[PDB]
Amino acid sequence: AVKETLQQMLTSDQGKKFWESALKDPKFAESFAKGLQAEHEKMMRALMKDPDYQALMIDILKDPEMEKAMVDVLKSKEFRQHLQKVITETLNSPLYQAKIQDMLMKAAEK
Amino acid sequence: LVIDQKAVKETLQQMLTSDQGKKFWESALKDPKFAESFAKGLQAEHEKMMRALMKDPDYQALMIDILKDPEMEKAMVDVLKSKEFRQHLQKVITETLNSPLYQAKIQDMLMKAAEKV
Amino acid sequence: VIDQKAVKETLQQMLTSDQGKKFWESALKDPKFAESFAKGLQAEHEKMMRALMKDPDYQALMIDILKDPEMEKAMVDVLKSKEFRQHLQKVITETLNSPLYQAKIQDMLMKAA
Repeated sequence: AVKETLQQMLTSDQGKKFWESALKDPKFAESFAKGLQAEHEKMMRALMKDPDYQALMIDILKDPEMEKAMVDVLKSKEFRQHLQKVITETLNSPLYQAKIQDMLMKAAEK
Repeated sequence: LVIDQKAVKETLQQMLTSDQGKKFWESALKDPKFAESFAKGLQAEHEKMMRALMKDPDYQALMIDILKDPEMEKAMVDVLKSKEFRQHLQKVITETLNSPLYQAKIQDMLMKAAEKV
Repeated sequence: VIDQKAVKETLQQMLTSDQGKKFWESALKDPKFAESFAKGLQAEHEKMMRALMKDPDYQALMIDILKDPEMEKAMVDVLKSKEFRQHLQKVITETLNSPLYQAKIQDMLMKAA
């Protein structure tokens, strides 16, 4: 008897419309989430190693907010030493210094 | 209601907690509107999970691996070469060339170019 | 049996029980069930991750991650790439060929005369 009623209540588009309503109540949803939590966490860790999920995360990480956070680290005082180092190396190349010399000869020429 | 409290709990311990329950969820979640509703109800707890994972050093280490992907290296390279970042790069380059060391080297290089020219 | 209040309250008790947890443990071991769960929830998961990046509390965590020694090293290694070194030569050349700098160079020349 009871198997009949709950059959047309939690099984097809009925159940599909039933869960939609029950989960609008955040206490029901909290209890639903609680039973799933451990397994949801395990899956979210596991997906970090899957290439299709990595492609989603890579997309997310190119968001303007992450680009801004990256640019702030790059522009930080702590990171300035690293930028100076490659600038110093670039200027200290004898090949590059030859090009600077060419330009200084052209300025002295005029 | 004792006899019918038993029927309901036993029914739903079979319905939504065995083979039957599993099949329902597997189809419904392919419907992108029911998945929206479902994620919506669960959004609060999902946010808690993702925030907590970002504080977890094991999870952080996995995120670092993805940030080190060649695709993210390419993204960073583009940022470094952007017209935006160019102005900061110019400031660092300008402060270097303007330093007394480089001012001296350039003045020295320049007197050579003039001593030959 | 009021389809709502009553049963909802029963199923609510069952959803945080150990048998509820055992349902999710067993369901999510079936790869097809896991795939449908993951791909089904994907759109909203993305929205959650992008939205969270707009929160200063969460920005602090991503900043902590980017300042990790391993990330610092990766970022420095990118600075050292041929490609970045070539960009950097170009920016230096443009700054040296600048009217500002060309003018100091001519100020150095006359000053030596």
